[PDB]
Amino acid sequence: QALADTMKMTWLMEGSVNGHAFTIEGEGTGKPYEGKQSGTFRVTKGGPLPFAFDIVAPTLFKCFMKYPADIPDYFKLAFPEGLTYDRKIAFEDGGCATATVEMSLKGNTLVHKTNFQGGNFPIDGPVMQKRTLGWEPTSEKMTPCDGIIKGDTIMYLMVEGGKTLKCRYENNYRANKPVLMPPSHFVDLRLTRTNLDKEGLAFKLEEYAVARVLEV
Amino acid sequence: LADTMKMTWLMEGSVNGHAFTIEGEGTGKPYEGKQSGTFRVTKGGPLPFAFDIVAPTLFKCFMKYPADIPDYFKLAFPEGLTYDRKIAFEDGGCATATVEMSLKGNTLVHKTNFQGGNFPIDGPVMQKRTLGWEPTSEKMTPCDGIIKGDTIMYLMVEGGKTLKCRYENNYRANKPVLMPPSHFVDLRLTRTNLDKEGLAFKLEEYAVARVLEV
Repeated sequence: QALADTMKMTWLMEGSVNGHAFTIEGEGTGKPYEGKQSGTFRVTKGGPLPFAFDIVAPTLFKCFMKYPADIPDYFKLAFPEGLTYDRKIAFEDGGCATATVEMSLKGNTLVHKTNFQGGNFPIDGPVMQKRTLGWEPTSEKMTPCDGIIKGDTIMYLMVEGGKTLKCRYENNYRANKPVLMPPSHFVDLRLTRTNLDKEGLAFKLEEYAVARVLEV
Repeated sequence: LADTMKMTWLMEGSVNGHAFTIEGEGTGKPYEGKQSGTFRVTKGGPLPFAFDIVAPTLFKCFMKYPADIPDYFKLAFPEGLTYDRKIAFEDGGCATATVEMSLKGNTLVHKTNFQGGNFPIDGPVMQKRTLGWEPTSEKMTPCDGIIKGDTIMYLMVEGGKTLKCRYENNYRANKPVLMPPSHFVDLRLTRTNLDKEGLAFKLEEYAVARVLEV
């Protein structure tokens, strides 16, 4: 196994949203084969953020998924060499972002590095007014194509006052020269945000993700 | 709805300025989530575009639901349900459709107006190089008495290629009904050609609901 039953992780995310630069650093622990992970994050530059931390939380780790033995796990098979992915994030109100993530392995630690560029968020929208309340669970479609996995998801961001904001993710997960691909499948996931202060400089995230094929 | 129902379809529209009409008749088992129909292009045929782009718009009351999840689409009957749909292909082809589903005796009546445009002249849709839709799962999200349907579906293309499509659906029951929680509906839609000219087709679908266990 390139990945052990328990792994440590680190995150470094740099970017800008509506021209506001920021840096987030994190450390965590996860169980790759159980599909569980958690981490503690700090906004080390540009905090308190003028935008909802929720917009970067799903971009803060695809090798943490529970797969049945009869479905190849592209994200773990990518290790030890690692995986890089690009991501398009599009909200229904015109807010958008593009991110590039590199996942690498250093001993017992999985290293996650991201550059996140966001723009066109409405000034009075829930993201810039920080009126969000975490993401509703959803299912990511995983479609193999030309040695990459295309991830496609519709995810709703919860908003204060019983409202929601729809978001579409288009992900392209690229391992180096893969020779085994899974069939098309889905990965169900729940991402929970825990605030660690009142100011918005520290957060904890937890995720559970599990793969399945449709029975149709 | 009875265990077995008859259905009729009337779809009128235009794609890249080309007008067409499709009529169909079929039978299904609403509670088993199974349906099939035979379709004929009665005006504007042979179509200059792939029949596959209208096939997912040709019937939400045919879904297998477990007893502990309310079935919005069946609870909408006998009053019926109307929905709007946005269809967006990754190459810029797009369509908007409005579907009215009604009940008249033992027959479910499906009426659609489908407007499509901006399909690339050399793309798989206008070159009729498609091979049916890959199965997928539709997200169903209740919102103020309606169900928002959201799906990413891949259309198979000759030569081992695909064309991604996004559907954004708004299902509106004609009378308020008990609402389900957010869930997904897995489905497989199969097309079978009934002729060589492209005037007749058979479609079949199996759809089954699931709540996530996360």
